[PDB]
Amino acid sequence: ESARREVESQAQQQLERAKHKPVAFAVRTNVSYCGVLDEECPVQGSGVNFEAKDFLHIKEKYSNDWWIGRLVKEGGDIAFIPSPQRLESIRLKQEQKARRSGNPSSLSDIGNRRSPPPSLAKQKQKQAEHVPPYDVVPSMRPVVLVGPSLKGYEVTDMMQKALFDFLKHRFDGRISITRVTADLSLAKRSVLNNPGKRTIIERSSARSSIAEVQSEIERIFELAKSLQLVVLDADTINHPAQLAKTSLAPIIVFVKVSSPKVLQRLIRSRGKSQMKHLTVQMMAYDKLVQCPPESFDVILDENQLEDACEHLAEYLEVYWRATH
Amino acid sequence: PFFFVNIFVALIIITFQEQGDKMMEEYSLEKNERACIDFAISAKPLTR
Amino acid sequence: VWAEYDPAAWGRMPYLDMYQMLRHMSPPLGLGKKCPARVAYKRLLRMDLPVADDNTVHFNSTLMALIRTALDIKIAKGGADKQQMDAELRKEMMAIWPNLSQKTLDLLVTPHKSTDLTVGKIYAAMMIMEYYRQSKAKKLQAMREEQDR
Amino acid sequence: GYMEWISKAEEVILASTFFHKKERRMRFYIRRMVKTQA
Amino acid sequence: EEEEAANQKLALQKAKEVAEVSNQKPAKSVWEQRTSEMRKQNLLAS
Repeated sequence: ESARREVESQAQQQLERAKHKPVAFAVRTNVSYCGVLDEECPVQGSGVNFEAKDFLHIKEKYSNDWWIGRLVKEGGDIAFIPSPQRLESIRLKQEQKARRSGNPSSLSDIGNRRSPPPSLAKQKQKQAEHVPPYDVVPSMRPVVLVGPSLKGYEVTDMMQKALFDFLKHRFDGRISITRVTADLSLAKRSVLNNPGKRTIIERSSARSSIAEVQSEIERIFELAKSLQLVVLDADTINHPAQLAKTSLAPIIVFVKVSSPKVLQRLIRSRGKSQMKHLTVQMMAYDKLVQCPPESFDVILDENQLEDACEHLAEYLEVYWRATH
Repeated sequence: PFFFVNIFVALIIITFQEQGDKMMEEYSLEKNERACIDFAISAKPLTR
Repeated sequence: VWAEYDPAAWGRMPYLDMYQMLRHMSPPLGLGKKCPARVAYKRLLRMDLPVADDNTVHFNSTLMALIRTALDIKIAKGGADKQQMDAELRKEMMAIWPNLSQKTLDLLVTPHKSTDLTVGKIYAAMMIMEYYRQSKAKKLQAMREEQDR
Repeated sequence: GYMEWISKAEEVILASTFFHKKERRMRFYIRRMVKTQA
Repeated sequence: EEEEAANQKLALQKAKEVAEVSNQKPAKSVWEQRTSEMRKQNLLAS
């Protein structure tokens, strides 16, 4: 048929002219689906075989079923990503190939109970959580580095400011530093339509700190859309799970001492002031160690300044090559 | 005469390299087993 | 000691005198005059010397296994691993002693035939018979102490 | 290693002896000189 | 040995972040060889 070939050429021409255009926004995936094996794509042979925990960057507009996106892998070509409605449609296609999907079991019961599919067998039900296949995340990851024990104290604050200095100096002109003075752990998306929309409601949450924390989420989004990498100097979050389920989904950097025996004497090197808070300083350390390493993105487990300095330098250098 | 001289004697003793052997590193056990089995090789019962 | 037991010292001694031999000798190579019988048989089971048709054991072959069992040389716990380790040991000696005659190697490292009656097999049988006799003796006592009520 | 870590971090943020601010910067500068290979 | 082991272990963990873009030993002395053997033999007793 000439119609399929004509749209094949038009899509190819559109891709060629859009190779040097700015990126619009990015999506989040939570299911291992490959877009190259689906025959409904407009162009065959140019799909995306992306697994879970992956980044996709959509640039232009195609339709309500497919989008033009790109991978954050180095050398990744322009591919096609299914729309969130398309994934919901193909998600329904996943369990329809099975013998049964609703209530009527096939345990030697054929022709007795036909059991036509009610609303229970469709996606209308199971809406207690109903996690979307796509989540909105900033274009490029904010850099959140967690202190070995507890932020806001001398020993921990000394750890990040040294790294804060290097990222500002070596990478000047392309990195923006922002400090999140207020809380950031109250990032919720499925609580209510608009908790505390106005400050004149005099509600419990209207006069609370949730309004400012909610307003701080989109600022990180704004910094991401302008192509410069950003960091987060959040002084409250101390665990990966505290800021893992949120919509930020940021890069997590770990600074840790090899042994608590080193940390306790390092705390002692400050003076008598930290001796009052030394007790709470230690239970806050081993808790982070007990967290699985796979939750963290990068680990700085060594000792010297310079080698640890270059460890983060080359890591985001990959991130800059990858998204360019 | 007492301390430094004994340092030299100790340092040579500790770091005396093994006499050649050309470093085959093909045999597994060596150690005491190498000499003990060699005794089994050339073992002659005493004769009255 | 070995030459003293056999005044002629031909190089072969009855297997029975080995048990008396190893008790006179001091550990680790010997067993000691105070060695329990069960511990002595346990070492002999690992020693695994084949017995000649004249019921005698060779001097050199006996010496190897006493070295073998005391230094834990390439000693597998059983199975086909024994043949693999023995072949590996045979290669190493040929690499270390290329001039070693094949007869001497077969005399020191005996090729294991399943039909061969080893010293371990002889001591395994008597221990099994002793265990069976003791188990039968206990059973007869058990059926008797339970019958007097 | 970590004692070296905080030393440079403390160096950055800091950038009678207490009364004279010019003395505080001066002791900051002479502290640099001593570790120089020269 | 520790700095060698830490070197290889780090560069392998470092290579994970790089995956997207994509031995020397002097002969031991007689004192050290025998000392190592005596360590194993004594540790064999346990």
